Amino acid sequence: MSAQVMLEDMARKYAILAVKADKEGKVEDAITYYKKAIEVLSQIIVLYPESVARTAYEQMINEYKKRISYLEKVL
Repeated sequence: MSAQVMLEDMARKYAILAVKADKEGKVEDAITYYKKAIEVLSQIIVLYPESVARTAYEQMINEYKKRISYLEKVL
């Protein structure tokens, strides 16, 4: 209907929220929203492990994990 697109939309919304909170310096909100984005993107990989967009989701996760590592340092 499809489950993949709805989940992508969830992950995108959370990333948008994370980036916004990141810019505003609300470090705590950004961390939690980045983790939500990772959570959702990892669910898509679990459900669609051979999706053509699997390396895309994997790059987004890596990027947000990198972002989280930084934001821990400054809270």
